[PDB]
Amino acid sequence: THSHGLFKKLGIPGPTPLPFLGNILSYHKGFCMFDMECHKKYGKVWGFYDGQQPVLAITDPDMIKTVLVKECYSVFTNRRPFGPVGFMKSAISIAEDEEWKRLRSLLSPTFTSGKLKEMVPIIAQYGDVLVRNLRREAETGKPVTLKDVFGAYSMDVITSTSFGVNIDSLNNPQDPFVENTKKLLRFDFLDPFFLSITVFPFLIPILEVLNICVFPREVTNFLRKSVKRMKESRLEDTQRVDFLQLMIDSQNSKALSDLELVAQSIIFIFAGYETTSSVLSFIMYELATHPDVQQKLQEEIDAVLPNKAPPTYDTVLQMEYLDMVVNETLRLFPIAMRLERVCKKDVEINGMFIPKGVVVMIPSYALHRDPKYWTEPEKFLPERFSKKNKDNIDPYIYTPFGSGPRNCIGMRFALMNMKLALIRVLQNFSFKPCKETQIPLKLSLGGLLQPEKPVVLKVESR
Ligand code: HEM
Ligand SMILES: O=C(Nc1ccccc1CCCl)Nc1cc(C(F)(F)F)ccc1-n1ccnc1
Repeated sequence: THSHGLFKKLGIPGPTPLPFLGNILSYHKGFCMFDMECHKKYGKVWGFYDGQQPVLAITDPDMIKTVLVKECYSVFTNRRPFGPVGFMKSAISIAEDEEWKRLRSLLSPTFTSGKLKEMVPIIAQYGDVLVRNLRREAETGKPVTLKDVFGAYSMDVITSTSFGVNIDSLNNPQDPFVENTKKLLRFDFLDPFFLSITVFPFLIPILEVLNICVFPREVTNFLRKSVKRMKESRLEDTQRVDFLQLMIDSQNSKALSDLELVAQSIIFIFAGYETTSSVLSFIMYELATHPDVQQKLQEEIDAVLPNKAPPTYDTVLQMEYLDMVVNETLRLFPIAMRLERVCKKDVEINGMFIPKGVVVMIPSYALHRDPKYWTEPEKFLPERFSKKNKDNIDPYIYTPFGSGPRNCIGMRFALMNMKLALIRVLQNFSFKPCKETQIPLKLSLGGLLQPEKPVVLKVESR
């Protein structure tokens, strides 16, 4: 069709697109399976069409460095719009160019290393709440689904970190916070909705005037109201480690508005709830099928925290094997699966002409299992991230949190949150593979990096 011969004139290989659909039919295997096959059959640079949208893939470490870091403010500044956003266009994940840069500056100090340390005692409380709910799950003598136990944990962490709500979601699934926020699940970009708007981007402005938000409108307006109360409450109840409080005090001394305040608060829930629980589920699956890793990690946790001591910001950064377990799991399962930037002008990178409007993509999943940089990619070997080999890995091939000024702003919080859970659970429980566990864990064929069957493991007390 119109914009389907763009990669032909540039001499770029790629699967031949069909009219009106591009290469969306190749998504039947999923985003990750399609990327790895394209890397095999086309090399280092290829392209395809998400409907009429041309998507160029790059794997050269210097080319990835130029897109994400070097030429970021100039050319590759924003991501591809994904659907009707509504009032959430003021979200840092969705804001573009000047709005994003102002929003990121107004939100960067919220994620300081010092501000993270002040949150450790609060996140530590629900690790004990996690163990209690895990104890009854282990005494029943039946396998436990990790997504629910971790999903209850991440919900408890997000509510207590974003706001002052302290709850036990696993035992009290009726609080209005836990009810609505449980519907903030990841976007399956290969579902009937997102596939249609990817093929039909002209429908996105139509859905906006219909006030059809991509986020559940009930959750958004409820959170828009809940924040308004808590704000007024803390005002007429002046007494704080809260993402809300860290943004309210910064509102005093461009500026952050009240609706922009709510949008970022919702982002942290959406970015934190299903994302953290998935990775924690992925980590524990690998610890069960590789008990040697689970053993050396339990020993190191006891070595740094004797008598099942409470973790600390200083002690968490001390355990070297725990960081290796998390890093390797993220390599095998980078839940982003992809990094995208919109080319805002005609620019040439590393001897490649990139026309305006093309979506440049970094296939994180395809790079993490590409043999050219990893030996035995399909095997779970945490020793790749030992101190000696930690310097022999190219940071622009292994990008679980992205790179450049638009990387994951909550990287340290997410790593701290997951490790605080792993420390408190491993030093009290051991995870054994039961019968229902899928020994060859199959990944979904959709737009999410989640397991095919929910991960169920046997839990026992030490
Ligand atoms: C293991 C957990 C997590 C992983 C693997 C992860 C991964 C990512 C990735 C790959 C990106 C895109 C970066 C890129 O485009 O270069 C991103 C963006 C982002 N993440 Fe996360 N993330 C995690 C947890 C979190 C948490 C807990 C928060 C809450 C504070 C968060 C907040 C954000 C935000 C706000 C952005 C947008 C940053 C920007 O556009 O300027 N993430 N994350
Ligand atoms: O940007 C990303 N990448 C990413 C990262 C992990 C998994 C999936 C993906 C999307 C590619 Cl399937 N996720 C994301 C998106 C939004 C919203 F789209 F709503 F703006 C809001 C928040 C986040 N988030 C989640 C975790 N960390 C940031």
